[PDB]
Amino acid sequence: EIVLTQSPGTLSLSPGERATLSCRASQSVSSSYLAWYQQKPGQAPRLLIYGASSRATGIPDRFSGSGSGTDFTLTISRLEPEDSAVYYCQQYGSSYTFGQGTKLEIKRTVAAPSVFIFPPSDEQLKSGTASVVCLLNNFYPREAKVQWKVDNALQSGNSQESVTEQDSKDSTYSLSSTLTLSKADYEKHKVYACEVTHQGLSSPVTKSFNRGE
Amino acid sequence: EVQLVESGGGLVQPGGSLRLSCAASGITVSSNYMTWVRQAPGKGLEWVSVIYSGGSTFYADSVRGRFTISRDNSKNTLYLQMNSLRAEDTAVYYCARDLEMAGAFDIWGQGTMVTVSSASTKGPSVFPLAPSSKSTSGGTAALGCLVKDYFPEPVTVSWNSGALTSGVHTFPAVLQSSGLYSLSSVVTVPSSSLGTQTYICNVNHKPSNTKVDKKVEPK
Amino acid sequence: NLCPFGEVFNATRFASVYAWNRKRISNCVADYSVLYNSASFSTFKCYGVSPTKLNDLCFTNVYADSFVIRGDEVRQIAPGQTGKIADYNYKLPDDFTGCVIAWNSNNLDSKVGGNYNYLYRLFRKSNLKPFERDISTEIYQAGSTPCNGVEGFNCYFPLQSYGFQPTNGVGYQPYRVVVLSFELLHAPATVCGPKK
Ligand SMILES: *[C@@H]1O[C@H](CO)[C@@H](O)[C@H](O)[C@H]1NC(C)=O
Repeated sequence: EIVLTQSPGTLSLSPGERATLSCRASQSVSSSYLAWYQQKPGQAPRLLIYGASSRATGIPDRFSGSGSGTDFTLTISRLEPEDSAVYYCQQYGSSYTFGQGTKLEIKRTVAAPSVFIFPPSDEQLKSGTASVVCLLNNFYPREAKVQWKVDNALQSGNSQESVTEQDSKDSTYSLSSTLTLSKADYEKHKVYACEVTHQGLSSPVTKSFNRGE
Repeated sequence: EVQLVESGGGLVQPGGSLRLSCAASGITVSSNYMTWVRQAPGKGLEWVSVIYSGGSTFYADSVRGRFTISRDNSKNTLYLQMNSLRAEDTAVYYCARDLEMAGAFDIWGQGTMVTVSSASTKGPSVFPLAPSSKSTSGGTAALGCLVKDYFPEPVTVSWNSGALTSGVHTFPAVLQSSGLYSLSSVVTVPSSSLGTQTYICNVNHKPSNTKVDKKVEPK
Repeated sequence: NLCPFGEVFNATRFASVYAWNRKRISNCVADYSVLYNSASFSTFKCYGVSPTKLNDLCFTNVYADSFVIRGDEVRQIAPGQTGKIADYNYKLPDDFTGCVIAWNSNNLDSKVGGNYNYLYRLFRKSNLKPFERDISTEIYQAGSTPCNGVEGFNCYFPLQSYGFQPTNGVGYQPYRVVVLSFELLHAPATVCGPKK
């Protein structure tokens, strides 16, 4: 079959810059059968370009497609924060195949996270487990270190993280780390702490609470 | 106004069957090329099938012999009949109008989630993440809801019946060791608004028919 | 008294598949040997007849249909096929008695910049009947709003250009097709191979 390989896999560019995305077909396709889609987080794909160079309705001239044969290019000039999305190329001449995608991240100024620690609720403790949640809000870039400490003992194998997709407006990320213990092990210790390392912080920031306080 | 509204997604055991619907408005289904496109969690798009206005149908290699695309003019509705489902059929499925050389896949539906798993439906437990007593971060305070132990995905979380959208972060669900999902939804508000504003999170898990409203209060 | 197969096969430009040409062959001796003994044809599929025998049979009428399609679409010029061409441009019947002949014509039907002569029908509400020919250019109504003869959203011109370029992949290059159908009716036979 016709296989479309997109390059590069990830792009990180500043607003106002230009993004050049490539789609390479394993065999030559007519330009009349190439298409580009944009997919923002939690949304359906949105058609940008059909037929290599033709813009879909409502798509600004800022997007332009080009190419012939085995090689096709999507160019997004004057990048804006809401251009942060996943971009797919597609061919619809010989059957229908898509490329794996290129994830465009939009850079912004370094933003330190705001850290909040949440103790377990009294209702969940009645059930028998204790989930301690750490929140890292509105930060850039994505790389963050969340270290759980219980009575100053570093905790490992104990937690799970979730990162939001990049915000379409302020280009930030948000992270949640959840420490899960049994009610018994939770009542075994006093101080529960969350220590956060990030490029926007000069020294690690610790948010903590004492159990039952 | 042109709209494709999909329904029928849910949980099936392996080898089971499901039927999706795509109700169209502003588009005559029977006059168009209509396609289904699916997206496994975390991966890219994969074409599933197509039906012509004249009635010819075509399918991808991975679904041929098990899927059947069809339509009903009187309801202006596109259908995808899925049989012998396997774990790899787990995906969000989209219906799309197809213009080919005249415009490709120009109109897309919102998608429905399809989960093929032997695991059984489980409704979530909703616990509050209380705002702290020492909320000195700016003037801002963080609060939220912990939605725990559910299968399958998805859960929807709104705040104050949708009237509160600024500062809201609903995190992608994570699969736990138990095989159940869990996520949190947080919101950042001015500290002074605690005491002047009530914050309720509305959690809806349609696969188990569980709606939960949970008031989040300081302390 | 020799059938004018050269007028069909060696014609300077072929018809678009949606407006396929048909030449009625009658009152002549065929000599099919010029065709099947040629190395120029990438496709020579016969149905209901053996090509070797063809110079020893008679038919009451012969039709030669000719057009241009993509190389990937030649597979559709066969009984029981579906797709854009078989559904909306040229439909063979299931009991087709004849031969399908095709050959690459990239040297003749492709132009640098795109050959926008050869068109195909993209939009139609129903599949064609066997040997039906539809040359209408009415605006295709894809939605509920009438078009009133004006292109726009949900109102598309039903034909599309192939845009044959010399550097296309072989499946995207133009192929010239001649479809011979053989009629056998309760009437005098006026087309015969040389041997009979
Ligand atoms: C068509 O032209 C070719 C090229 O010279 C020739 O070899 C062939 O005999 C011709 N066929 C007919 C049927 O006239």
